Amino acid sequence: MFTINAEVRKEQGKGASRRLRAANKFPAIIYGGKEAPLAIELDHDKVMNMQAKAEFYSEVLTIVVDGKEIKVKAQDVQRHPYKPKLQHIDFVRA
Amino acid sequence: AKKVQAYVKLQVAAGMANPSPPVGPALGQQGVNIMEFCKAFNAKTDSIEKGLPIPVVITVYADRSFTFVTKTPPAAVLLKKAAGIKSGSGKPNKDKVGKISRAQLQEIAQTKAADMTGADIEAMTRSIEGTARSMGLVVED
Amino acid sequence: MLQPKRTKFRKMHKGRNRGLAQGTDVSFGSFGLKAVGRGRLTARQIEAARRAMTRAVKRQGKIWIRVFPDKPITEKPLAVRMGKGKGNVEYWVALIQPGKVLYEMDGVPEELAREAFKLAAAKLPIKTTFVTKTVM
Amino acid sequence: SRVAKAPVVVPAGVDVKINGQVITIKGKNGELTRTLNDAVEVKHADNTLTFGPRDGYADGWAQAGTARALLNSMVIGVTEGFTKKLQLVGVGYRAAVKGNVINLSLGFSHPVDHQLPAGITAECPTQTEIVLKGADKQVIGQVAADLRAYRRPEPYKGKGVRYADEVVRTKEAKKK
Amino acid sequence: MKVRASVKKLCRNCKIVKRDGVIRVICSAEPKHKQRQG
RNA sequence: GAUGUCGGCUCAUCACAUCCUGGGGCUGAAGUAGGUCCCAAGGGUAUGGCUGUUCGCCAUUUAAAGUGGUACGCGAGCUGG
RNA sequence: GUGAAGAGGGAAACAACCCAGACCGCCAGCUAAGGUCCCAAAGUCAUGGUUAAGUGGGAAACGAUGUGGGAAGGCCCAGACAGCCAGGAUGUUGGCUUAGAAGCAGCCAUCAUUUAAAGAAAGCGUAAUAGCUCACUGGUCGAGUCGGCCUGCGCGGAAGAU
Repeated sequence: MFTINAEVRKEQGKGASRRLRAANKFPAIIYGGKEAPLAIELDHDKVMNMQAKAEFYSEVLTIVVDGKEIKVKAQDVQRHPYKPKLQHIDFVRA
Repeated sequence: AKKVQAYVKLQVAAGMANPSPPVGPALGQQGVNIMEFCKAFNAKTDSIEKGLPIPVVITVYADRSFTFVTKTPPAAVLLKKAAGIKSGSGKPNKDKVGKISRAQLQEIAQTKAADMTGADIEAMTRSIEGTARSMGLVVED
Repeated sequence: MLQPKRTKFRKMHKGRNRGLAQGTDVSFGSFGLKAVGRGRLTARQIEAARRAMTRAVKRQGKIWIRVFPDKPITEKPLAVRMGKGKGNVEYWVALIQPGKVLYEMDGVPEELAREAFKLAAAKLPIKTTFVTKTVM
Repeated sequence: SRVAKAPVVVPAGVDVKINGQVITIKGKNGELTRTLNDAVEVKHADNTLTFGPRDGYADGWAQAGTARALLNSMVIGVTEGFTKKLQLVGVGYRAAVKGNVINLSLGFSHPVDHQLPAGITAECPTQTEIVLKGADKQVIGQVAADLRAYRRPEPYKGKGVRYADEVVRTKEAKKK
Repeated sequence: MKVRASVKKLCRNCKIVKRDGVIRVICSAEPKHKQRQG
């Protein structure tokens, strides 16, 4: 369990994505069921240390987005391919 | 070096207290006297069992005098006797080469009792059990 | 050097390719070395690395092999004017990319694995970095 | 941190001058210091010769923790002598004493000598030993080194002018 | 001293002293573990 | 629409990854000379037999007979093997 | 794409790189690339930060309490971290090998007890024991502290011929 701070992301395309990550904010989506997908941006540094622990991949996460909460599980995790740094994480609702 | 304290502990069997080198030049230097110690020692070893080195604790004094308490034969040796194979246990805990019953451990713990630490006879028995397990002599009683 | 046990062609282009590989992370062992650099391994390097690894982890560990040389590439000896004919296979290279997994240990401590990999790479030229599978 | 935040002390029978960055004590049994610091802030009390981190630095508090112990070590540099023996393995090395010369040799044709500085007093009755007993912990320590640095203990014998410790092992001589 | 470009560890009494821009080793247990640089 | 090849002789000059001398560290450093590695270009760095060889091998010395560059230094200086 | 067949401005100068295509004149003005401490035209500019090697101004494997920034973790007044007082006991100088290797040549044990703590042991020493010291642990001390991680800038590694 990690209760994690994120917010909506309305910035799309590779250019914006790259830009975002330098400010410690990496893209991500919540999706699950037939509910609308929520394109969010979690905080890099926070999630980086959390995902290092196995708790992340195997317990209910609660991403507080815009004063609401969404109960998800971290499904896929698209890391940097030679750094422990992230670039994206797919979340499938719990 | 060959510096040594006056409260030495050593194991010697009979006739191996006669030479100075296997006890070391070290404690030979002190007020304990090789000759004196030998004949005194070898007298008392006849009554007790022997086969492997026997632990004697010498307390040396500075007047060229000494006193010694010759302890009863080791826990290891006694366990070997019980197990029926003696002259070491080879390399322990890589083979089995004895069996030791609960009864044997209790007997050995009472005889060695004087020189041992332990809350109870039970405590001491466990100490001897640990020596059996260390000699590779199983306890399955 | 080390070479294939089966082939279909006996000469190959040097080959220029971009970074990234599909095998980015361990999928068997709980430890690994991935790549940070890129280049080509002559194959005496792969031989030295295997050697050094084994002597440390002993028979306690469990081994998996990735990176296979299969591109031959020729070398023309000295005293031969270049671009008149083509040389003889005296290379057996494995083109490597960032994130390319080398070996994979399991059944050992994390510390022991690090100091078998430390001995391995150091006879591999590129900078490497430790992998911990975790649960993914 | 630690030393650099521990309180400085000026012991009784010792006195200090008003200085900008110099450390100079006065009195007797503590009356020689001349050391400089270059990131201290020399402030005063009535028993604390205080030091702080000077402007334009961010590691000037290193110099303050220095200055603390450095003051206190030349209070007791004058009060207490140092190098109260300085022995030697090996024969024919010996010494002589003239109360301000102290001879030494390793078996040399001519003895080497140290004319002790002013304010440094030395004599010894033992002629394989050098006893210094002068002023200032640093001063003494320099002259001390010059003695032993001619020949040092060896790691198979131990021959050579020692001080108060030796490094020696029982390595096996070859050609035997 | 003796040029060795990797400090490593050789004894617990290897102090590992950085004197100038080099990192030498002074070791008072064994003088064999000394090295010029690092 | 010509920059004489190599080697020697003769005359050198510079660099140091130093052969010798000077100063050290470590040594399995008994002494003794050494071994190894570091600093050091100030100066110093063999004559003959065979071979055009540079080079090499051999003989006998010396503190040592270093290594490389300088058009594999130097033929508008010599020789022409 | 340029030079070829293009000058000019910049790259110390340097056909091929960068900027920009010279009808001609005018001791006119505005910009580009590129610059603004002096030689040498214009900021010793403003704001904030980093760096002490003259780094910048040649280098990698690799090595290092160098130093700045960030996040997390371990430990902390129920006393950490350094130092200092100690404990360093007993079965057991345990067994193989060796006359004697009995923690510490090699090989094996590496258990159990005494307890606030005390390995049948890390090295010196002895063929090897004996001894000396020690990772191990309690008290005193009195306030922050220990290693990894991401990341910026430095350091060593870095020897040549006028």
